[PDB]
Amino acid sequence: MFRILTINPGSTSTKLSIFEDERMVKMQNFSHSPDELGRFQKILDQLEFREKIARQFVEETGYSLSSFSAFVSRGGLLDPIPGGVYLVDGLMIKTLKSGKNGEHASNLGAIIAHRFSSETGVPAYVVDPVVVDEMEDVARVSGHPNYQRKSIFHALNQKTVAKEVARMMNKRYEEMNLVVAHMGGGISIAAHRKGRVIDVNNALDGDGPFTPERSGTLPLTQLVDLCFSGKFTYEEMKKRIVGNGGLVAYLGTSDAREVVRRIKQGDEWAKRVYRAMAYQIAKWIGKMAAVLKGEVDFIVLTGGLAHEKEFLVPWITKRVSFIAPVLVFPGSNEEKALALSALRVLRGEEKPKNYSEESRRWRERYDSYLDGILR
Amino acid sequence: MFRILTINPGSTSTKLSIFEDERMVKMQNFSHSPDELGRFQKILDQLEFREKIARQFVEETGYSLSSFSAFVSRGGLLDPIPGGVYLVDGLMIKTLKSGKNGEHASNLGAIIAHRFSSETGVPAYVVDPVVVDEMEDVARVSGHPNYQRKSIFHALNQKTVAKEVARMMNKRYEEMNLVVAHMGGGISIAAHRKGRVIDVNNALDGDGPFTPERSGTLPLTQLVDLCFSGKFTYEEMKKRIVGNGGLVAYLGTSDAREVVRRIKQGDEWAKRVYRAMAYQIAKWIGKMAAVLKGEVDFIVLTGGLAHEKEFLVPWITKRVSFIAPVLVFPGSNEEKALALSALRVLRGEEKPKNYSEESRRWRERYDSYLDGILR
Ligand SMILES: Nc1ncnc2c1ncn2[C@@H]1O[C@H](COP(=O)(O)OP(=O)(O)CP(=O)(O)O)[C@@H](O)[C@H]1O
Ligand SMILES: Nc1ncnc2c1ncn2[C@@H]1O[C@H](COP(=O)(O)OP(=O)(O)CP(=O)(O)O)[C@@H](O)[C@H]1O
Ligand code: NA
Ligand code: NA
Repeated sequence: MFRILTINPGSTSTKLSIFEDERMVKMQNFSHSPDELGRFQKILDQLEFREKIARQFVEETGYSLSSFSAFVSRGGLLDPIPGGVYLVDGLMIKTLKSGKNGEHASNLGAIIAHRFSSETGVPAYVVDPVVVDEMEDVARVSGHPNYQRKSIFHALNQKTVAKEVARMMNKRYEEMNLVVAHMGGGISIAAHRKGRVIDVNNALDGDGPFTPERSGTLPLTQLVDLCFSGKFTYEEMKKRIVGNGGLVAYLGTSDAREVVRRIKQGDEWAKRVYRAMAYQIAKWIGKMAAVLKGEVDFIVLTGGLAHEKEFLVPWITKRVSFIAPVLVFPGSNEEKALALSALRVLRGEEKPKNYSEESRRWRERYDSYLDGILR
Repeated sequence: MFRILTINPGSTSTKLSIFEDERMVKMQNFSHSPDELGRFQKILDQLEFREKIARQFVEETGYSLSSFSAFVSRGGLLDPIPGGVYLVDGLMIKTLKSGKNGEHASNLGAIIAHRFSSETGVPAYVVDPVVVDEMEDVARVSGHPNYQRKSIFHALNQKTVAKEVARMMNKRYEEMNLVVAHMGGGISIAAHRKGRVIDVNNALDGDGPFTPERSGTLPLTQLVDLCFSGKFTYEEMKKRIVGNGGLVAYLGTSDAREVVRRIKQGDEWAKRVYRAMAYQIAKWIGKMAAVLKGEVDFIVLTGGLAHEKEFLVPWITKRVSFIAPVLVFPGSNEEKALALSALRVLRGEEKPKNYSEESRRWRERYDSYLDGILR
């Protein structure tokens, strides 16, 4: 019986849970109000504030941090790496604290687990960071030398549902081909070729179909124009990619249930914009089908939007069932996903990756690719 | 027997030809050197220069402009309109001369035909302008209210090959479903649903797969960043979408035959970038397949790149034949295409559209769509 602690720091919340083997024994979401949050200049300044909530969470359990077998955290903005469960080390910490790859609340998670680790000797891990990158070189070329397509998406949910589909039919994730569509506030559509995400859109940076809250890919010219059109507000213009865009920008809401209600009342602009979102998701799924050369076992719809079975799901299904049957796996459980990955490691069913080495192996391969600087 | 004159003004050249029914009797390309061309401030200033070449072309024929039955020109940057053959009228001229929709050498063609028309009484037409737009509303939504997907591509070649495929099997263009891929210096991939191009990428404005000379769609964030990174050269940064991008930017050449030669010599970066271009064309064809809900009769590869049957064509075919069989229709004949469209009209096999009315009908429909300004 292994007792595990999962750490999941988000932009506006902090989720923690305790697992005893595969059974969850405690979980609590600690939301943070804009007020309470704006009290910090840089994101790193929240470090002690959030650690305090975690120590407190275990504290009022009667258990001590040394009674745990592992501490597991959501990855963060680490350098590109293959999927898997990594041991938190010195290089990871240095990178996270220096925000060399950007600052994000999720970076605090690994740091927090590491300290819990230095005080108890218990192992700390991070699994499937948002920077998981397992794509093929051909997918990196963008059309212009000083631009690269990068793999930045909800890799944890992707990998997790893919393995769930396999396990459901007692097959191996490694022997299938899938098109998995994670449709939440962010939308990533990935091509899984034999356990490897060979191509996917850069969801986190706003590339792809538009979402309930993001605008997704936008017209090039019209952009470079409205770019320096005086309307320049590096911030304002920058929030139209991850904050103020998509359904919320057209209908004034990012709640699908609200939008479906309107469609049932005869709202035509609402239905036209919602239908356009499904239309885009379908197109991208088509892109990924072409990536797999048509060899697709299943198309999987997952994420919050997969719950909407009256319009969205049926619309997508009609357009893409010619590629492969459609399977719906609604939602996503980050806590359970992280704890199980740590259990597999503790049970010796999976080998822990070493971020340090693993990062070098990746950069070495990427650097050989990047050697296109030869004129 | 109808004698027709075709006018085709390009960025750096001017092509004219004379058809007597379906037989071509004279054609000549008048290239214009950067020197000879830079002699004009605005594009409109070339008007008299190019008209002089056309009058001269007919001049040394022994024929007079009044012996013709029609004058046909390549469309230009007119307001959005459905496909077809239009009669050149006052509204078209006003729009072209004022460059309200942008300046382009192709705008001079209609103007030149109109004058030839005012002097002889003979009818002047423009067919399938680059601004043909027959897409469905759902395809217009971009993800953000002040951005629209527009249909701007090589509509003449598109429409022409589509009808050729049909005629080849004695069927009607109006009763088929096709995915036509025009792969030249510009790459447009369009979904033809029963004679109507319901969706296609904005090729002319750099949206889509990268081409031998254009970069195509680029990463959003990385763009908005490099946008105002001091490197700002509204011009320089603007030519990385239609002039300096794509294969030419990576390999230093936009000649596919040159690139194929390198691949045969073992060049690996060359092969990797070329293969990435095919890879992208395939993905977009996948997008259009999803637009047609999988109901695709044929996938058609046309344009210059369709000539390359050693690598490009076979690579695309492998990835997309699961959608529908692939047909290769290399090149494109603009002269023959324009003259035939005028012959059909002169023979009464096709009705001439009226740009004036046709433009209103289009804007009325678009304006109802654009009424999403209701909060
Ligand atoms: N039962 C339900 N019916 C219809 N829509 C639902 C739903 N439950 C959730 N949604 C919708 O699905 C969307 C996504 O929820 P999800 O939990 O995946 O998003 P997220 O807020 O966590 C952001 P991201 O996906 O980028 O992490 C929501 O924005 C909501 O509009
Ligand atoms: N026989 C051949 N074999 C291989 N490639 C060829 C070819 N003939 C032409 N090409 C290539 O195909 C590409 C397109 O020629 P195409 O005539 O369609 O282009 P274009 O210069 O007219 C520009 P656009 O398509 O935007 O009008 C060229 O850029 C060239 O590299
Ligand atoms: Na978008
Ligand atoms: Na591109």
